[PDB]
Amino acid sequence: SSSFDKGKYKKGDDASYFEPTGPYLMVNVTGVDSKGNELLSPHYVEFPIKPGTTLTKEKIEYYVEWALDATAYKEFRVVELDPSAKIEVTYYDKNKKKEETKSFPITEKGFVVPDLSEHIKNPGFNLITKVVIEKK
Repeated sequence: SSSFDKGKYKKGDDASYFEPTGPYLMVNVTGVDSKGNELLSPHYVEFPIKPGTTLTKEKIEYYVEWALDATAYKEFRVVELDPSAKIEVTYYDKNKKKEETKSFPITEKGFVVPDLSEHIKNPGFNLITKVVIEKK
């Protein structure tokens, strides 16, 4: 209908925390009414990371839209999408760097997905955008 048909599945690979396990790239939305009354929870679609895609507003806007549409796409139209989209990459190296939810926003024509520094195995790139959904 609108709010998925998997529900926080992330393909099976639920690498929450506990040591450097393995990376992921989790593509959904914080789909709210307008303010923050969550119609649908994210974390149902997830792809294994392959750096190359242009990590910018252009390919964040429609990218998350295609992910949720590849689950529902029945009652979904969108009033508006927020320009200040965000990526909450969380890197769980319990050795040196440690859990840091780096909630960087976005730029129009910034940059491609960068390399994972040195002191980390498992970045948790959370491609999650707050949007104002129209449920048709």
